Amino acid sequence: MRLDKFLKVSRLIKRRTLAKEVADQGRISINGNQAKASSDVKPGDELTVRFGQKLVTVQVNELKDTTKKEEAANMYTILKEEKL
Amino acid sequence: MRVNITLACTECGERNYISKKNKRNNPDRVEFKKYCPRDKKSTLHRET
Amino acid sequence: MITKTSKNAARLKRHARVRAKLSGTAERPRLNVFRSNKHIYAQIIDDVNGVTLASASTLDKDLNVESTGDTSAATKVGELVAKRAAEKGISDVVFDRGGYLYHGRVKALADAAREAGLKF
Amino acid sequence: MLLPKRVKYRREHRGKMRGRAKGGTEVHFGEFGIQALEASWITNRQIEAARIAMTRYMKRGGKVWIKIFPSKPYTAKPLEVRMGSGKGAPEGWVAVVKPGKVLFEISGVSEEVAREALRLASHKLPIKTKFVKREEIG
Amino acid sequence: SKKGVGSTKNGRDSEAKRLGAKRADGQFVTGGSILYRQRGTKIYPGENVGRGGDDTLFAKIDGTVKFERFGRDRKKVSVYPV
Amino acid sequence: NRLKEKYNKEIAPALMTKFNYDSVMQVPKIEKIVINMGVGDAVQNAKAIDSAVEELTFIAGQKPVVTRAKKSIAGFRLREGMPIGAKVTLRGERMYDFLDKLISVSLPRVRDFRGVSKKSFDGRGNYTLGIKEQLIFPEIDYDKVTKVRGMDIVIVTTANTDEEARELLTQVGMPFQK
RNA sequence: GGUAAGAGUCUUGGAGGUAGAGCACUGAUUGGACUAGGGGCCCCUACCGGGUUACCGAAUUCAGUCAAACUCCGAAUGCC
RNA sequence: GCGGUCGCCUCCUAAAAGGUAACGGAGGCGCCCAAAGGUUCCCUCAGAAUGGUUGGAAAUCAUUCGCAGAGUGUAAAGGCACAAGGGAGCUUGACUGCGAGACCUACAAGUCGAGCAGGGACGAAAGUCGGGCUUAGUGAUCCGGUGGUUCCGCAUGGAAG
RNA sequence: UGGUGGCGAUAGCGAAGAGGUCACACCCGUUCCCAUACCGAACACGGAAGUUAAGCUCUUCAGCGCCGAUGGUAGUCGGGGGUUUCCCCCUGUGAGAGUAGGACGCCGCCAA
RNA sequence: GGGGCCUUAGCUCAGGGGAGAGCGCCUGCUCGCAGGAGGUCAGCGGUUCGAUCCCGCUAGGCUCCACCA
Repeated sequence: MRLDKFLKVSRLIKRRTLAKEVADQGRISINGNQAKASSDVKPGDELTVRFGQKLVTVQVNELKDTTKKEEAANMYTILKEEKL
Repeated sequence: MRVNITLACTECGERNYISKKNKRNNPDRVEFKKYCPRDKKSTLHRET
Repeated sequence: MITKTSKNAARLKRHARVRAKLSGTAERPRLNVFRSNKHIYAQIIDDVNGVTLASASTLDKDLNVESTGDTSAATKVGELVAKRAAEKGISDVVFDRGGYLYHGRVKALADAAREAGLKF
Repeated sequence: MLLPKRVKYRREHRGKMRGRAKGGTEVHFGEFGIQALEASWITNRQIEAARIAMTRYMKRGGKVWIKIFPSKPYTAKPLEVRMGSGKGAPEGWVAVVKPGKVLFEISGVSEEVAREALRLASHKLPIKTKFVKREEIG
Repeated sequence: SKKGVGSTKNGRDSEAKRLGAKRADGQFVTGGSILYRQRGTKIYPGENVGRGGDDTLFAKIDGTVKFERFGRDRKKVSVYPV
Repeated sequence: NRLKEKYNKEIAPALMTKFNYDSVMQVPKIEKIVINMGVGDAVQNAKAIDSAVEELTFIAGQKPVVTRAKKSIAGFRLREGMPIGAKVTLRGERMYDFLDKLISVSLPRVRDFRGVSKKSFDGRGNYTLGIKEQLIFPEIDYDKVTKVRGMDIVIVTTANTDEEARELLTQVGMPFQK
C-alpha cells in the first residue's frame, strides 16, 4: 500500500495529512533511498521515518487496512531509536 | 477439501475402487476392506 | 400423577413392528410366543385363513412340571409344541418373538423347538 | 383505506367472475344492506368513498359493517413501454364481488335514513344495486 | 420514444418427469414392469408388488393388476396370478 | 429401609380409615425423584463439566449424567451440542433412604424455610421444592468448591388427585406451610 | 409381409384433484365477548402499586368472508 | 442496440392420464456426510399452564392437552410417528459379473427392476443391504497421464507403440 | 376368560357402574442370563403374601369425534340463442355443505 | 427511465458469533497520553439460534447510458 496509508494504519502518524506532509518534505526513506508519499511498501522493509529530532526505524511485518487498534499494532516492529 | 481418492488392494495391488473423503475430517489414510475381483475374496483396500 | 402405559401396551406396538418385517404367510407358518407373569403360551397362526395349526402350553392336565414356567423346564413344552407340529406334518416355521427381547426364556422355547425337529 | 399489510404473493392472476356469490348473500348483521346485481372489481378507494358517504349522513346512528375486503392485488405495468419483459408492479387492491353479495350493512337508524345512505353509497359504486332487508320467517 | 425495462428473473423450469399410472386395473402384467411412478408413497405396494429406490411400484410376478385401498385415505396396487 | 416398613405399618391403614375406598390395597407409592442442576457456566465459560457433573454424585448415590439442549434459545446459546446441566433419575429403595435423611435434617437446616408449597401443587399431585445451597445436605463437605450450586427435587405420587397427594404428604412426615 | 389386431358404442374396474364448494391446514381478513401487554390523567414515582379508560390489539374463542402456488371434499368430460 | 438470460432440480400457470408456450409468477443446485451409509434392538415431536435458587417471556427438569401445529443435511412438492423421525451395538453392500421385464421417447442419453453365481456385514432365525425418504449437486468425442493385461506388435526374437 | 388375525375412528375419546378363587394384570425381591449415555421406571430372573385401584372384558349415556341418505342447488358432456371481461333454455349426468338417520362394534381360529 | 456502487457517532470513512478510527465535546496528566456522551448500522420482512454482514422491496446520494430513422 501507499506510505501515508501505511503510516495511518500503523498509528505512527495519526493523521494522513501530516504523514503526507512529512513524506513530501523529504524525511522518510525506504531501504536507504529517499522516497515520496506514495512509495509502495512490502513486508520486510526498513522504514526510516524522521520525526522532530527523532530517528525511529521500524520493520514491516504485515499489511492490513484496518482502522482499529486490535489489528494495527502488529505490522511495525521497532528496531532502534536515536535522538540525534 | 473433498477430493477424488482411489482404493488399491493391499494383497493384489490393483486399484479396484474409487470413492471420496473429506481431508479436514479425515487427514489420515482410510482403510476399508472390500471385495477383490482378482482374489475372489474380501481383502483390505488401502488409499493410494 | 403418573399414568404410564402398561407393559402389554408397548408390547402390542413391538408386535406390530415385528410383524411388519415378516409376513408369515407363504405356506410356511409362524410360531407365536406369549409370555405372561405366571406361565407362557405358544400358538401357530397362519394368514389368511387364521386357523391355529398347533398350540400347547404349561397349563394342561398332562405334563406335570410342576415348575409352571420359571426355570429351564419350559423346554419340555417348547419341544412339545414341536411334537404337535411334527404330528401334523409341519415342515418349517419362522419364530414370532413378539414384544419380547430374544434372550430367554422365550429363547429356551426356541432352542427346544429347534432341537426337537423344527428347522428354523 | 383498506389493504392487507402482508401478502403471500404480490402478483396474482386476475381470475374469473362467473356465477353468483359464494357467501355473504344474506343480511345478518345489520337491518338493511346493498345486494350486488353485477360483477366487477371494487377498488378500496370506492369502498372508502361509499363509507364516508354513508357515515357523513349518519352522523348520529350505528356503525357500518364493511362486508367486502380488497385482498386481491392488481398489477399495473408502467406507461409507454413495450409489451412483455416481465409482469409489472402492483398498484392497488380490489375485492372480487359477485352478484347477490352484501356489500355494506347498516342497523340502528330509521328506514328512510338507511335508504338514502345506501343510495349515496350506491352512486359511488360501479355496479347495479338494490335495497334488501332482513327476513324473519323465522 | 422507446424505453426499456427489466427483468423477469423467473424464466426457468425443470424438465417434467412422466409420473402417474403406467398400467391399468384388470390389465395383464409381466414380471418386473413398472406399475406406477412416484415421488413418495402416494400409493402403497401390495400383494406381489415391490417398491423401488425411486419409490417405483413394480410387479414381482405375472398377473392382473388390482387397485385397492387400505382405508381411510390410503391406496394400494396388487398383482394377482392367473 | 426403615421408612419402607414405616409407611406400610402406619400410613397404609391410616389412609383407608381416613375415608372409604373400593380397594383395600390402593396405597399410592412413590415413583421417581429427579435432581436438576442447570448451571449455565455463568456464562458458557466453566469448562469443568466433568467436575460439575461429579458434584452431583455426593447428593445422589447413583451416577448422574449431563443433559443436552433440544432447542437453541437466543439469550444464552447453548447450541445443539455442549451439554449443560445435569439430570439424575434415582430409583429403588433409595427413595426411602433419601427421604429419611431429607425429613430428618434437610428441612430444618435452612435458615429461613419454615413451610413450602401451601399452593404450589400442580393440580394432579406434584411436590417440587427449591434448594439454593449445598450446605443443606450434611454429607456435603465444607471444603468443596464453595460456589452457590442449587438442588431441585420433584416428588411424584401415584395418586392422581391433589386431595389424595396432599393428605399422603401430610402424614408421611414432610411438613407444610399451612 | 402379419393377416383381422384397429376404431365407435353398451357394461364394468381403476388412476389422476380441475369446475364447484369449504375452512380440515397455509395466508389475508370483518364484528362481539375476552382482554397478555402498551396511552393520557389523580393518590403517588426519590419507586412499587390502585382507579377510570366509551383508548389500541399479540393470544384464545362464537360468528362472517377470500385464495393459481390453501384443500376435510369433489364432478361432468377426457385417459388406460 | 442496451439491460437480462442460456445447463439441472421443485411448485403454479397445465384445462381432475401423460405432455404443453411466453423477456409468465416463486425458489434452489454445480454440494455434503466415513458418517447423516448397511443391519440389529429400543423410543416418540413442537408449543400452553403449574412448580422450581442463580430462570425473567424464553438455558435445564416432572405433569397433563397434544395424529403432528416438530423433525426429515442442504429447497420446493409429494410422503413419512405399522415411521423414512430420534438413541445405542457391530460393521463397510458407498460390491464383482450380471440381469428377465419395464418407464420417457428423434437420437445420444436418463430411471426402476424380481432374480442367479462369488465373496461378505448385521441378526438366533425369517430376512435386509448393489449408498443417503424421493426427485438437482453435472457435460459427449478427440487428445494425453496412471495401474493391470494366458491381446497384437510389419522377416524372426524383443522393444517403441 | 386369555392369546392371535380380517373388516375405511358404524372399531375411537369423555362420564357411570361390575369382575378376579381359573386365566390375564398390577405387586414383591436381585442370588443368577441381561442392563439403562444413570435407573430392576424399561428389558431379564424367580414368588403367589395383598387386590381389582390402574391395565383388560361386559353393561348404559349420541357430549366431542366418525359414517351417512332422498329431494333440491351449483357445476358440466352435447345441441341452441343473446344485450358476448358474461348470461339464458333443452336431453343426460350430477357435487360440496346441511338435514333425516346409523353408531359406545361385528366376523374367524386355538386353549381354558 | 434502465444497469453498477453506497446509506454506519455531529462531519468524513473502514467493518453470521454481536462493530471502530481522525476531527468536534468532556475527563486528570505535566506533545503526546490511558478513558467516557452520542450508533432506529435508512426502513419493512424471510432462513435459521442471533444479521451492518445473506436476500425481496420502498425512499435517498454518486457513476455510466437513454442510440438508428
